[PDB]
Amino acid sequence: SVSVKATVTVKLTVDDVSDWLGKTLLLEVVSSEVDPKTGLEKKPIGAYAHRAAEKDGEVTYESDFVIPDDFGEIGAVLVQNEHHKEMYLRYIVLDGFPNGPIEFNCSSWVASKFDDPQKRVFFTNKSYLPLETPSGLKEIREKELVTLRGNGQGERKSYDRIYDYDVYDDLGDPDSSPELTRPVLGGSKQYPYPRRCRTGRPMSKIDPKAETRSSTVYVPRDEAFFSWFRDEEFSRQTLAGLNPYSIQLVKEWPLKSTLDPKIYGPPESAITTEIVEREIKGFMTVDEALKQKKLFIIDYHDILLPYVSEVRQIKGTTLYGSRALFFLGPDNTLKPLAIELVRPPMDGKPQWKQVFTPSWEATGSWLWKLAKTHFLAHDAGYHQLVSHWLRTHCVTEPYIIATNRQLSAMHPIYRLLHPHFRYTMEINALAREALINADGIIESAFTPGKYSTEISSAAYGLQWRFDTQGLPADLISRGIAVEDPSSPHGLKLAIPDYPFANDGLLLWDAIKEWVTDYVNFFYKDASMVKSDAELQAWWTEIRTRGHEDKKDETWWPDLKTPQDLIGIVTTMVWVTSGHHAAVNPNRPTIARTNLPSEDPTEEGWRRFLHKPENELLACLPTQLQAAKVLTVLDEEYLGEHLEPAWGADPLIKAAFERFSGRLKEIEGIIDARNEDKNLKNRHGAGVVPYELLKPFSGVPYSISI
Amino acid sequence: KSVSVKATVTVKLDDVSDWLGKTLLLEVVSSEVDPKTGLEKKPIGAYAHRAAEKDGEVTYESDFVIPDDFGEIGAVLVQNEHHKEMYLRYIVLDGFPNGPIEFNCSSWVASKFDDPQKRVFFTNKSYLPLETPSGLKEIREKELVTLRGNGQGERKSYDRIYDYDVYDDLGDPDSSPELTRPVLGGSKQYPYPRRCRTGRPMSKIDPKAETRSSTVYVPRDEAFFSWFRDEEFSRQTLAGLNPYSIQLVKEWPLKSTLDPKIYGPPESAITTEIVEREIKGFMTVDEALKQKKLFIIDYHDILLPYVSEVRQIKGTTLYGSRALFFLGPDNTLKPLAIELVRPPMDGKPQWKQVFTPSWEATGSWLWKLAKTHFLAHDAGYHQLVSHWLRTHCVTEPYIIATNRQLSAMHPIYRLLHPHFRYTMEINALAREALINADGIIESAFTPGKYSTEISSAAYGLQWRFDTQGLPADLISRGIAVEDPSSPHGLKLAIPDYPFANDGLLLWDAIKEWVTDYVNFFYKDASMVKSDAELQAWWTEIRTRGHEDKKDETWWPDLKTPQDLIGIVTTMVWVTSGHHAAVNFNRPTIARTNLPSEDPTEEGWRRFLHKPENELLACLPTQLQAAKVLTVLDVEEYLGEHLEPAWGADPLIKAAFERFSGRLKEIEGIIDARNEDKNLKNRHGAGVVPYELLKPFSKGVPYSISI
Ligand SMILES: [Fe+3]
Ligand SMILES: [Fe+3]
Repeated sequence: SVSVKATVTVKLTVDDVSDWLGKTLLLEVVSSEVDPKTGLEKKPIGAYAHRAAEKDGEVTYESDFVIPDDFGEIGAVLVQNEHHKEMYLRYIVLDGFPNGPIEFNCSSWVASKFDDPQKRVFFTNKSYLPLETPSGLKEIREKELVTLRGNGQGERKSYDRIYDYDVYDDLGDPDSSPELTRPVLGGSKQYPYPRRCRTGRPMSKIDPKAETRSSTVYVPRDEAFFSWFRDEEFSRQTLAGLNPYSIQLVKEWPLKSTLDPKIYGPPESAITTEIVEREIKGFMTVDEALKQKKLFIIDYHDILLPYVSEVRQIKGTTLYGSRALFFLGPDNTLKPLAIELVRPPMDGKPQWKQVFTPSWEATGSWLWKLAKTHFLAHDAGYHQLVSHWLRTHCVTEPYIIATNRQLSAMHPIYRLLHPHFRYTMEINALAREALINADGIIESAFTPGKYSTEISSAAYGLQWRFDTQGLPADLISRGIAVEDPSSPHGLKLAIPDYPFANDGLLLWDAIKEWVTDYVNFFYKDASMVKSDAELQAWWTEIRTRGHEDKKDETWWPDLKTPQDLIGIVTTMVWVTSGHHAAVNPNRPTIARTNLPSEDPTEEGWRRFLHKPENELLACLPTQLQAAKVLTVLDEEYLGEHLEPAWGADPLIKAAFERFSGRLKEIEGIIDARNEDKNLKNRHGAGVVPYELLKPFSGVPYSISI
Repeated sequence: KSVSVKATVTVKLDDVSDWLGKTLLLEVVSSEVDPKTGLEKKPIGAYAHRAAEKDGEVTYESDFVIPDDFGEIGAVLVQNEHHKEMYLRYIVLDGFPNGPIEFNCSSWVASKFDDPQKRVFFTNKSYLPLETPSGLKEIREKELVTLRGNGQGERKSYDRIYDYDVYDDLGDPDSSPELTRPVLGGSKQYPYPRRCRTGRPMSKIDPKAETRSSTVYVPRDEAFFSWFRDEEFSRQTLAGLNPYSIQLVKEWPLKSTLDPKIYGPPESAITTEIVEREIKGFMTVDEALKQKKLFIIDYHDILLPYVSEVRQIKGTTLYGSRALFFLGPDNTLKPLAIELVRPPMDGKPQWKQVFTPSWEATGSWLWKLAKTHFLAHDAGYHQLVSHWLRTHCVTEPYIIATNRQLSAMHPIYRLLHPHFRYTMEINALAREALINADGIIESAFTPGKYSTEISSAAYGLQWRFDTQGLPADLISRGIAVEDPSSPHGLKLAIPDYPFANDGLLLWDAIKEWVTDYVNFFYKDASMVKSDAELQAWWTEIRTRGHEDKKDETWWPDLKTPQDLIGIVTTMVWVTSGHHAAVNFNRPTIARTNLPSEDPTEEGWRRFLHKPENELLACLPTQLQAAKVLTVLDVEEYLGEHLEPAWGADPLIKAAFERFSGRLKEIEGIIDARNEDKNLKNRHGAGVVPYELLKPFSKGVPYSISI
């Protein structure tokens, strides 16, 4: 009774002799309603689609069939690829109804039926919680989730769309040499770690706990593709550089190591009140500075000192546990006070510990430059492995796996999360292949060498917790902020001109208001959150499987109210857009020689005095290592593009326009801040404007690099 | 009977035919007059003949006969028979029962067609005028008369005539009225030391200007970015090429002496508050003053009167400037502040700002730009005052008076002579191409065409003979106080001060050599006062060579041996020690104003966006640096060579050996100091060892030789 033309749009990219001629695709429409007489699903109705037109890398397939006028609203379309090669389906359009066309967004590779004979399903752009699902779609919605989970076994093939978890047992290459054997990260008290996508390749015969290496790493198919010589620029970079996440408030004094003195030597810092007051007493005493929150620190001592011994056995690198202390001065800019470098007892020698400060005599000033060199190598490694790799790439992949395993593609929270997870799993597979692997790029150019990835595991174990990954909680956790209802964004900042925090809190508020509007459209109260079985499964799986090694921690948010959900989703989206943008180049990634003042010989010391430039070049990365890191630095912006389903709900579309507008407003706010003579951490002679968090030239919406 | 004398003249390498065919007339002159008449004895000699040649040397030989009653030979006469001059090294007389007699010559002897007058050379024995052997008294006087000339005529290249004139030869008003320069010397407005008279025509355009020439006469025998680092900026005030400017801060707050009716408020903008922000973790400002921990390089009052006119020159600017330093507990200097001042001009108020090391980008860049201006000022002052004025320029009048008034036979002439070598010729070259209108200095230094005038201002306002000796200079600047129990009898407020520490070693060694030498010839005050040559010498220095200061009461008296030792030790220090320390890099000009001086919105924005571009626009151009560094690219040393008269006298020779040994000692002391980890102003990471005053090679020459 109803004639329907189905049009499929396919994108071109570069056994086929026996392709079924003129029957490339089988298309079947699915009714939204069960047969009201029996309660069972109606049979899908369909026909084959043949090639119809090619224009500029785009191919049309057409199918013509008849549907009874009581079939019901079409809520989904089933597709089978009859030919031997996969095809990329853009979208499907159903013409011929009196209600106008229906678009189905596909954006998917459809495997050859000879690789996978299961039919693919595409739902309309209308989104539903599970209990609100039209009765004709309930079982196919569930069956599709089952398909994406797979069954936990098998070597994953390129055409698979199977999402599941496995530990990091694929970074070493014991089959090439035992020297390339690396510990498994994940599944143990000593090496806790987020899980990654399961690949299922055979385990190695030389190292049984290792998964064999491969030149191709599976992801589910649709996931595939010297300024610091200036003390004031060294300091400003802690607030507006690429690693704005390390600086924290000094509360205790004197500074004291938490490590075991019986293994690590005296725990008390060598930074004294006398050293600091010689520098700042023209403004205030140390006691006043502590009370008035003017002392700030980047403290890598306790995390790095337990690795010093192992790392020092590696030719061409060294290590110290380090601290960098800063005074917040009268222009609200940071002044470097001191750098402390510590070697623990090793090789019959006691703990070695020295403090370096800015200096107006030549030797002290050269030791200061070398001290900054070591500290900057530590901060470069911490930035790359923790601020960047761990806290964006690594911890996010389990969220992506869980999203595809437990949230239907027609679930509203799936469609909110979806664009913020694009390209990450593939980038992460590339990182396991060539960045964080044994003798990969990090190990060969960074201070910790083969111990680098283990250090990210220690940072995960000791420090990572979901509830401080949102920007307010992170600032609060570091002593930079306290809650204050009057103050802008509800936060009083001890560092008021903190370009990363200032611009980030604008982005954070806009994202949160968008997530709030979006959640409130679909979840009207707590009972709708509590009764969402896909949502509950998703959050339970993230904690108990994706982050299994921390599943018993008490800091995991509950998921019982719309506000709980808003908090979880805002955190995830912030991480994939703003956090990642803020951590994406003069700094050394490795310091290859010890300080000249570390157990000097008479003639080693004299060589340093005679040619300290040579000592600096011996410490700095080789021009090859630097050329390695730099050359290794290899879509649309946040707020530019509507997802098909957002644009289909008029209220969701309106919320997105308000989001886009706030982002544009923030662009103008940031541009004005970069012109403000009072914001000396972003405006000043030679000071590059702070634009890392500026929308629209730009903030990406996902971790794509 | 009689004695057979073999006279041998050694000559260093005119047309060939005259060269080989003509020779010399050599005569010997008795030391004593005829004892029966008081009359001079006629000299005796004969014409020479070529005897030997080797290694660039020709030897002429004269053989003649002398009466046995002739007496001791006190001189030889030489008459060149070539029609070209000839350089005589030394003369030896053989055949006397007592042995050879050597006469040192070291003198060009003119062609007889230029000057037919015979040349006289005295033996190596030295005499005060009253001790001159009777046969030599007249010739000793006649020689001085010859060397003075008559004050007239254009001097020619074969002349041996020493006399004075003003610096009226630096401009070129025969090219442009813009190349006119004021006469330096002889007026209240432009006091200056005199220079050697050349006697060329005066300009018809500018009648007070001597006409320019490509050849300048001298008497014939006179002719031949580290500071980006604050720690090196401040260390160079003590161990760099201009260690002469730093002074103790005496008054607080700082205040100009210039008339406020013309130059604006005199109070410095450097305040207690600014300094206390930097040093309170060490001590209060009040205690830093009381404990002599605050030091300054203060060019404000000498430079401020030139600022208005220098700023009218395209491509440069000027401020009056001060740089303030704090001596910390490791006895290293921390720079505190730079003050830059513009006087009221163009109906605008005095502009005055202070710059300090800073904890934020804009203040840090402004500090670097202010360092750039002050360093250009320090460079100009070093070049024009510490170097040109205080060594070259004030010394030339001593050289003129020495030749006009001290006999070549006089012991003090023979003490001074090596320390005066090459200076007159170099100074001539400077008048020709360095301090002349549109010369190297005017073209590459901040003051432009006002550069030489500023050296005249420094001479008129600051130069005094009695503070040119090193102890007096350090006491004058507040660096030292007299203290019997301290080394050299001076307690230094900057104890690690490489120039001063090393310089005081040199000073004492020179002073005891001069003391030994003077005491050999002047046994009491009566011998100093009755020395008519020495008195005329000192009178000519004060009333002619330094005529514009003739009335100052700080001129040393010259009545006692100790007066003479003071005077000569000062002169020798200046020609050797002082010159070595400032001669053997920084910008010489800063071409644009500080960005913070009357900024416009767009000018300020440009500076913020590209400060490195602003630095380059301020710094010297590549040509200006080339001219300087190419010119700045251009003999034996102190304690190395005995003068002939010094070797001739056993006690003086012994005194020189002690002098030489002390200098060798001082070398080892200085090498030890450059390895002392406690002496952070000369030893440290990347610190070049301080060797400018190290005897026996950067080398202490005995004279201002370059
Ligand atoms: Fe990344
Ligand atoms: Fe010189």
